[PDB]
Formats: sequence, C-alpha cells, structure tokens
Amino acid sequence: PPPSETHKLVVVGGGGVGKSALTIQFIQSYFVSDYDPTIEDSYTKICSVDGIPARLDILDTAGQEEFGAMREQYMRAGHGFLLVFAINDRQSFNEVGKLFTQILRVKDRDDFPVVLVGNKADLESQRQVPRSEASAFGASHHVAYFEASAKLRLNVDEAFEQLVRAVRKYQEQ
Ligand SMILES: Nc1nc2c(ncn2[C@@H]2O[C@H](COP(=O)(O)OP(=O)(O)O)[C@@H](O)[C@H]2O)c(=O)[nH]1
Ligand SMILES: [Mg+2]
Repeated sequence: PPPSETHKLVVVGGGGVGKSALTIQFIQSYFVSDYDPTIEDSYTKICSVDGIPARLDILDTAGQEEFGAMREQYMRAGHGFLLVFAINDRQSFNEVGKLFTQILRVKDRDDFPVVLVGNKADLESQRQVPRSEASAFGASHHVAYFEASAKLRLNVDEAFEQLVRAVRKYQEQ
C-alpha cells in the first residue's frame, strides 16, 4: 500500500521491439514470444527498490496507430518512461529518438525520468545499432542505457528498477 511511492510507468517504442515481452517478464517472470500485438494493457507490481517499497502501474503500449490510446494521453499521465528499441533494428532506434523528443515537448523540460533499453541482446550477430552509439544517445539525453533480453530475462528487473530510481530523484525536487 505505498504512498507517493506509487509510480505510473509507461513502456514505449516501435512495434515488435519487445515491449510486451519485457513487461510480462517483469510482472510474470516468463517469456511470452507471441503476445497479441494489438493488446494495450496496464499492469501493477508492488516491489522493493533500494530498500523502499514501490507501487508500479505499468502501461504496455500497443501504439496509437491502430489499437491503442493517443500517446499524449499516457505521456501526460506518465511519471516515468521505459524507452525500448531492438538492437537488431535501426528503424526502431530512430523511433526512440522521435519518442524522446515528444516526451520532452509534452513535459516542457529535458530532464524527465526515462530509461533507454536496447532489447534482444541475445541476437548479437544481428546487431544494427552499435552499443557505443546507443550509449551516446543515452548519455546525450542524460539517461541510463541497458541492453536487455526479454527472451533470456537479462536486465529486465534492472531496467525497471533504474527507472524507479530516476523518478524518485526527480521528485526529490
Ligand atoms: N530474440 C529475441 N526476440 C524477442 C525478444 N523480445 C521479444 N522478442 C520477439 O519480438 C517479437 C515482438 O515482441 P513483443 O513483446 O510482441 O513486442 P511489442 O510489439 O513491442 O510488444 C516477438 O516475435 C517476440 O518473440 C528478445 O529479447 N529476444
Ligand atoms: Mg505488445
């Protein structure tokens, strides 16, 4: 039952990058390889980060294009964003640039809680975005970057946990 340790988190990124697979890994701790791309759902997880309990309300977006809500709605409501691309899809990496610019336009500041996730780390030979390039993009935006694999449950908890940290330090203002 935490108090202002209740955080509305939004998972955003291009289709097919692993938003559902990542979110389901965090909530359910197993890999779903074929999650209905049309389903946009919110989840809740109560968990401890840095020794402090937190209520996390996580929206797994299906995109505004066909199936989901207009993004400005949940982008305004969101307390923190998990910005996902896939390391074997440069177009998905371009899409996170666009999403980042939109978030900071909606918040009217360049310092809102965001964590960058490059998913599908298990497909190293298929990489299209160098780790150094993705890292630079994160650094230039003052955010943490994780390479994750929803398939192998690598850096799933760690990415979401870091996002909670960013939201906390932000609202220490
Ligand atoms: N190899 C690999 N494939 C993944 C990973 N995460 C998701 N996928 C695959 O990527 C596709 C899209 O994943 P999904 O969770 O539906 O992505 P979403 O559209 O962003 O919600 C599916 O075919 C998944 O099996 C991963 O970590 N590694
Ligand atoms: Mg999905």
